[PDB]
Amino acid sequence: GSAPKYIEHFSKFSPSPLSMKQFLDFGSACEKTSFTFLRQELPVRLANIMKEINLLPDRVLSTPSVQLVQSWYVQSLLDIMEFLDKDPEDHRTLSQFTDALVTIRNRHNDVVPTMAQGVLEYKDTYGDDPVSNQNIQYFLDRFYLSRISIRMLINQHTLIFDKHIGSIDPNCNVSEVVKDAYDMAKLLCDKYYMASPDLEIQEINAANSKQPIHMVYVPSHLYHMLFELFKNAMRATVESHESSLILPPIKVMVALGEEDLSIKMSDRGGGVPLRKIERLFSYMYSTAPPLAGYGLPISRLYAKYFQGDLQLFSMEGFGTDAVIYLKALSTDSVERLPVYN
Ligand SMILES: CC(C)c1ccc(COc2ccc(CC(=O)NCCN)cc2Cl)cc1
Ligand SMILES: NC(=O)c1ccc(O)cc1O
Ligand SMILES: [Cl-]
Repeated sequence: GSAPKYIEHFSKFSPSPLSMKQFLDFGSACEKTSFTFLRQELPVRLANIMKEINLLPDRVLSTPSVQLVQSWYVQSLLDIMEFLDKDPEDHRTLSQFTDALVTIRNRHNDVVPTMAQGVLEYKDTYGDDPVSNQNIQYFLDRFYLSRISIRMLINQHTLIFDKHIGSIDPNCNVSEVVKDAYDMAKLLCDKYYMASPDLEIQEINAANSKQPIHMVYVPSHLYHMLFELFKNAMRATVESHESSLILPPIKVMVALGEEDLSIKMSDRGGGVPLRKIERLFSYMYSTAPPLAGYGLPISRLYAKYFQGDLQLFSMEGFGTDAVIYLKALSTDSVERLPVYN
């Protein structure tokens, strides 16, 4: 077959990062334009990461987990090729493309735990030295960020072409998503422990005091990050106080500035020493044989994906602040994509 040839062809192109603006307009031009865009852009994005996978050393590349994921990417690229010559005006072309995208999305559902098995095997077969850790971190941050970007494209297409524009809410109420993610975390926390901390939210709308804070965002991404952070803040608060009786609440501040929309989650879970902070973001050090890959490093990629970030600052003996940084403005919300070279 031609998969290596295709990988070589399409890996010559740079992925084309889109803004919220471009994402919103695609959900007004129409389906024909999304098809002609995606049938070029997905092969570019697939090929770019596949080429990087092929640069891994043979002792990583030859393992079953990487071979299995490499085979998903090959099939998914070939499924998209079928459509390069097809005629956009034929509505049978268009509905078949949507079908093809749903299959591809489903096919890659188990990438995270599959890659996690590759990390476990590497730890036991070659060891867990700091240079191994940086290469795993380098590779998986790029791989998972690439994968987030591909799921975004597919989701926008399949959801729009069967108020919200697919996975985008142009009027996302940040505090509502905070409450949702808290309510779910509380549910799990009450089940596994005899207690759960309460929630306090404070908003700070710098330019428009007391006006509720809204933004253009992908609320499922924001929920994913807030849920992960609530789980950690709840486990820590509960376990650090099981001999205590009082249970400090989790305090969330939502700040809207000129360019940043910032969400701080503060707990009194007794904190972590600075030395152990880097480990919490490490795919390697957080892989082993939360509440009852991994949550923190992947939550940080979701934040990075539209030019944001997620930082942890702890105070050993007191507690931990987690901050999600997002761009306030849809104009500054552009895909961050790993480019091959
Ligand atoms: C996520 C899984 C699949 C996984 C597991 C492990 C790895 C790590 O791969 C390594 C390990 C060590 C080195 C240093 C070195 O000596 N370089 C020589 C390279 N020839 C480079 C790389 Cl790319 C990545 C991804
Ligand atoms: N264990 C911790 O103190 C802790 C870790 C991560 C996080 O997001 C919050 C926390 O309290
Ligand atoms: Cl789209």
